[PDB]
Amino acid sequence: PVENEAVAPEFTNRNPRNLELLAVARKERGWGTVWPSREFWHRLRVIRTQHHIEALVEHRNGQVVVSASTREWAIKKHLYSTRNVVACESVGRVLAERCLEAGINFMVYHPTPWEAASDSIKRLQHAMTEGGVVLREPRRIYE
Amino acid sequence: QKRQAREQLIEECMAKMPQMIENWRQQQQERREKEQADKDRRARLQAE
Amino acid sequence: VTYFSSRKGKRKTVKAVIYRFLRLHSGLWLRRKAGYKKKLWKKTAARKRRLREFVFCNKTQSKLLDKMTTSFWKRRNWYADDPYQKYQDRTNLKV
Amino acid sequence: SKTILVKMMSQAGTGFSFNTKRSRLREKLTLLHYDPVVKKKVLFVEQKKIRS
Amino acid sequence: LASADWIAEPVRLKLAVKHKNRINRSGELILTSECSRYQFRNLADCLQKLRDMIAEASQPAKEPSREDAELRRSRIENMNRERLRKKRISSA
Amino acid sequence: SKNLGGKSPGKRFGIKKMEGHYVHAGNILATQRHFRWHPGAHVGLGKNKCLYALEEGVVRYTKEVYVPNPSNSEAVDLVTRLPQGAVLYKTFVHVVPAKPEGTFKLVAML
Amino acid sequence: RLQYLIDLGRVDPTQPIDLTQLVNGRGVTIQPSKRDYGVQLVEEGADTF
Amino acid sequence: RRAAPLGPMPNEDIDVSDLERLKKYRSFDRYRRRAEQEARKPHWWRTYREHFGEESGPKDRVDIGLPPPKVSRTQQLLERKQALRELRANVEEERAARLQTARIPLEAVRAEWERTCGPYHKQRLAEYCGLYRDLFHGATFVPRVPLHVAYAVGEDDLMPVYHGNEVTPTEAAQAPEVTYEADEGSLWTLLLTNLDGHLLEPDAEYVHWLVTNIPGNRVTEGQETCPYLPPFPARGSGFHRFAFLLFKQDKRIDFSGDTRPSPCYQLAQRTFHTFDFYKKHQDAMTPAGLAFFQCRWDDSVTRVFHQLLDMREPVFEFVRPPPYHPKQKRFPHRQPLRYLDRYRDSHEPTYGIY
RNA sequence: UCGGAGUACAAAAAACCCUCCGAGUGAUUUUAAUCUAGACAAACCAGUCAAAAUAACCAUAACAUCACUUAUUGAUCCAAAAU
Ligand SMILES: [Mg+2]
Ligand SMILES: [Mg+2]
Ligand SMILES: [Mg+2]
Ligand SMILES: [Mg+2]
Ligand SMILES: [Mg+2]
Ligand SMILES: [Mg+2]
Repeated sequence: PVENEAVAPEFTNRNPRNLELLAVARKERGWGTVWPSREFWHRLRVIRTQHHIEALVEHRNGQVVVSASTREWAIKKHLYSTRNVVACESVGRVLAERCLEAGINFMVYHPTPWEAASDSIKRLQHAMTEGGVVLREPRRIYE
Repeated sequence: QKRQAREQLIEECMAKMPQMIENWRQQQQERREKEQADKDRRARLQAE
Repeated sequence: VTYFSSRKGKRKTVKAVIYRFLRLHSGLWLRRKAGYKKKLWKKTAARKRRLREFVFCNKTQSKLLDKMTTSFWKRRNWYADDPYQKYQDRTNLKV
Repeated sequence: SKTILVKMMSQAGTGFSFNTKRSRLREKLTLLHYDPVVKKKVLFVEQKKIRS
Repeated sequence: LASADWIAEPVRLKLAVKHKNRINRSGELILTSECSRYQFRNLADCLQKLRDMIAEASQPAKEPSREDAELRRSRIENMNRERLRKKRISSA
Repeated sequence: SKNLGGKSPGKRFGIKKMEGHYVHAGNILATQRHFRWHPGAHVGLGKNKCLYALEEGVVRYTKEVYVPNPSNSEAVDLVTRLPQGAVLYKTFVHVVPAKPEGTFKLVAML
Repeated sequence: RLQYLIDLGRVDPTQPIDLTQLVNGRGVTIQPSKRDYGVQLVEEGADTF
Repeated sequence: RRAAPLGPMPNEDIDVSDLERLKKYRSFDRYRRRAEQEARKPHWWRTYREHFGEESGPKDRVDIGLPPPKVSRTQQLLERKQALRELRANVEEERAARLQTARIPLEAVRAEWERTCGPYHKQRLAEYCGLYRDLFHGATFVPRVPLHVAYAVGEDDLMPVYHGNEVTPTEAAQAPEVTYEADEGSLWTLLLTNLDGHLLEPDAEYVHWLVTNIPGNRVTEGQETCPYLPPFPARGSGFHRFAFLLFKQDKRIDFSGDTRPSPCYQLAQRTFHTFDFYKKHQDAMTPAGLAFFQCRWDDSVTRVFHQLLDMREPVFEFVRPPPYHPKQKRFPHRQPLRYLDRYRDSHEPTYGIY
């Protein structure tokens, strides 16, 4: 027959992002006792030191996917007083744009009760949502 | 006939269900407000 | 159990087993959970589901019921619209 | 302080009853329960007293 | 499908645009049944599927309603890729 | 006499599956009265503090750090009273999944 | 089973086949005292009938 | 029985006695920071990462790329401090920060990020997506030079291809435009590789557009070894990865073994191994640019399968493993009536002899 | 009759007319569903958990919560209920 018709019906997709994009990947259900819950594929982590503000998107193994930091010269030279609410909003906007470039659209954010009621991170979340990045990662198919 | 009567009664009782639940909620709110007002009046008369 | 009756000399059966049990043709016996109608307001929903659910009997109780029941109740039964007709037989028993 | 066992039926027209423990010195019982016949959040009111 | 003369032309076009996922490269629409062990019941299911397809392609009152749970992700990714698509520079 | 009611059967509170045991989803890994082993990856927590595997794989036991929920007032207070170098450690039970999620099989070559 | 009976000649399709004919051909056995009400038809071998 | 610990205990440093003179942290955030700092250390006991795949821990990655730009650190720091001081001297910026009404030039931010620290972020995301795990299997590089790839949807619609983006085959049907900064003294090679989609060989990948001997920026005037082929992913197995790799070369490389014909519609010839390709051209080529994107199945893939490739469209499906059931017992004890349904072959009544 | 501690020091079980605490319920609203893998425990009867999927509320949780939370409870048959 046609040489191109060979299929090998057991197809192997080596892309690690494949199952996460189809939302059939294995979420890390579990602990329940410790915090935060590690049932996700990507997680937003905001670190607010006394000088700089650093927003990470981390995979469940702990590596850094995309980060937006006030320590970076691009935001440092364009923004004054990198500790403000405006600094958090700018970091959130930059991170949302970088996530759109990276092709990631869903992530989880689990702030503390005193952190979710703050002004800087409320506007950070608002900027992240307005930038196209939506939280509440979709439910796993056949969880 | 029994099936139609059951369906008719179910529809009739469901047509007033929002009104009944709103009335119950308002009654409970009124009772709580009355108890709170009585306690506030007692505290105000006892503090003087 | 009357092993030898007085009138016909046959082997009688106890009516309690047939009243509160069901025998499948595969040899299994069917029974209800004890206490599924007593004090439902005091029990959890999962416990009530377990009480309402049917259960089987092991080898010892199955042999006891077989001894206590006559072979008439061990016959093959073809009822009309029988719910347990699908459970009458056994499949994929690798023993 | 003695409790009371009260049987409450649905207000959705369908016949659906369930039992609840209550305090004797309280008012008539009225709650929002779940009715599986209509599969809805239904107001349930007290009608009968079963056990003390 | 194109040689099926027992259905109207608009119905054939609607079938071709809707059920193009099961149309072979030769244009032969293919239906499959697997549920029952009896070929009689399998053909009954195939014919029922064909009847449903004919009805849904012939009824002009079809609003083409779609679900939301399985399509929210597609809508969000489409919007987010359109955000990047909004670049307007002439090329080629 | 004076001491009554002291008879009560043991509740069989213990560890069921050890490290290296191949289990399936729903298998109870361990049961306990107080929090002795905490669930980790792919291990649920029943309302009676029992631990059951959520995925099919190999059971492992690891010593890990303890970061409690901010809503749990007692644990939060203990954490704030901990000295500057102290970090709580606990023993967690994990299940390493062995079976892949699925395989891409050919259905029809259309 | 009906096909087996017909092709082994126990019952003949040329004549009308009744429960009497099935009993005579030993295709089925009916015990009226056991509340049996006759013979029902199933579709176990409808593919090769 | 007691055993000696195999190394230092976690909380053996601080003194138990005189706790009131030892400072405490009163912040759950401080404790969380300390706990996550400690959790990343290589402890001697069985930890979570060892059992859940830290990917062999430390790996000495072979670096195949251009040297980093040599920048005067002292003068760079002086200029950055001067720019920061000049920005701080302004009073309107302080007023905007206080009043919470301040904006950022995101375009300039993106340009500066690409210029200074974009290569590292792109490299780490390519790690995360496994580009180096399948292209060289042991080697990571830093995408020093930028690479802006863009598909044209029409007259006024341009779809960019960023690191990890999702571009449909309808958008990727035509050849894209590639832009990068380079002087008119160097030679470049662009290679579009499909990592996933090979039907037969799992350890092999496809080529879609290979152009070599690119003088400077001008990609059109460079000779194309393999003509452009629109992406063709499978309907079932979706989200394949397509990577544009840009290599800088020194000599004028000519090859007759990797040359592809003008039609090039044979998948047997369209079978590639970037490892062997870089082994063959290791002396001159050095990777400097990389841009990968995801691609799923759409209606345009059927046309590519039928008209161009002259094959039937293969359709896949994500099948799940069958549920596990224990060995069926002769007499199940306290099992539900549905216990027999878990081992039923089919939901069809079977009459053996009747 | 049931639960907790030591006896019974480290997986489980383990007795005495052995040494001590108790339980035969209260308070509040989040009134807490159906179905079904797989498991704990157990002579039997009983007791326990529970992934996925469905109905109603955030479109992100629902195990009712607290009192050392573990015990706060009783099998058939039969009577009253009326689904
Ligand atoms: Mg004891
Ligand atoms: Mg005992
Ligand atoms: Mg018979
Ligand atoms: Mg420096
Ligand atoms: Mg056991
Ligand atoms: Mg569930």
